[PDB]
Amino acid sequence: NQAVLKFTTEIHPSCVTRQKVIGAGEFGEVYKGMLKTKEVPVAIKTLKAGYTEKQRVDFLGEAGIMGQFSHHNIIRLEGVISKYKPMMIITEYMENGALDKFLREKDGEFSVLQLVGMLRGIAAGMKYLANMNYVHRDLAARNILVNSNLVCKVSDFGLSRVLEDDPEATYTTSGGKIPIRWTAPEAISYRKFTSASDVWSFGIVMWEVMTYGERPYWELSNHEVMKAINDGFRLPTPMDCPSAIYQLMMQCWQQERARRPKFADIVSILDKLIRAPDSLKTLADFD
Ligand SMILES: COc1ccccc1-n1c(-c2cc(O)ccc2C)cn2c3c(=O)[nH]c(=O)n(C)c3nc12
Repeated sequence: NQAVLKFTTEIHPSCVTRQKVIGAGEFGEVYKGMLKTKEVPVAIKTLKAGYTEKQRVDFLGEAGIMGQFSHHNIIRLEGVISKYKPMMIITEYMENGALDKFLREKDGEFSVLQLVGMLRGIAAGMKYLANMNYVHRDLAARNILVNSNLVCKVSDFGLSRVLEDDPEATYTTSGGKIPIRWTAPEAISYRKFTSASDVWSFGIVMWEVMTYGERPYWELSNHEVMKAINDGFRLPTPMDCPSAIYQLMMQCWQQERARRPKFADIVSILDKLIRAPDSLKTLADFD
C-alpha cells in the first residue's frame, strides 16, 4: 500500500474530532466528525487496535484506491490516520446517508426527475470507475451515499474486503461470497466479475431507486432468485416508472453479457431523458 498511499494525506489525530456514531462493525465504527484544515464535516471509518496484518492491508488499501479517484459521483478521500491507533479513513460527509435507507425513510417524497437524476449521477460515477479499470463487485443502493444537494456518490472500495465485509454477501454452494440478488449470472456461475456485471447490478440499483428502496425479489430465497433469473424472469416494473427507465433496467439484465449497455450508453440515455423531461411522462404499465 505504500505507493498508493503516497496519494493520500496523512492526517494528524489532533485535527480530527469524532462526534456521532453513524455506523458500526466488528473491528471499528463509522462516525460523523470535523477535520481541521476552518473545519469541514467528514465521515470517519475506524480500525481499532488488535487488527490483523490482512485487516490493515485491506483497510488502508481501500484508501489507496479511493485516493486515485477524482469524480463528482465518487466519494472523496480527505486523508487517513495510519501512524496512530485507531486507524482512520476520512472522507467527505454525506448528510443524507446511504441511499437505500434514505429512500425507505423518504417514501414518495421525490419527483420522477429527481430520482432519474440520482441514477444519472450513479451511472456517471460507475462509468468513471469502469474506465479507470475498476470493477466494483458490490454495486447496490446500500453502497451509494447522498449529500444535501441530492448528489449520489459511489463508495465501498477495495479487493477481497468488499464482499467479505458486506453481510448481504452470502456463501454460494461453490464457495464464493456474493450478494446474490445484485449479482450478474456469470459472476454467480463462474466468478466472472467485470464492468458488465456491474451494469447488471446498476439495473438492480435502478429498481431500488424507482421503488424507494424495495428489497429486490422480496422474500424469494437466494436459490429461488438464481433459479428465477436462469428461467428468464426479471423484476417487474416499479409503480409510477417511466417506460424508458424500465426498458433501460431490463437491458441491464440481459443474460448475455455482451448485449448489456455499457455505462457510457447508460449515462448518455439518462442525460437525454433528463434534458427532454417530457420523455419521462410516459409510464410503463404497473401490473
Ligand atoms: C456505505 O458507506 C459506508 C459503508 C461502510 C463503512 C463506512 C461507510 N461510509 C463512508 C465511507 C465509505 C468508504 O468506502 C470508506 C470510508 C468511509 C468513511 C462515508 N459514510 C457516510 C456518510 O458520509 N454519511 C452517513 O450518513 N453515513 C451513514 C455514512 N456511511 C459512510
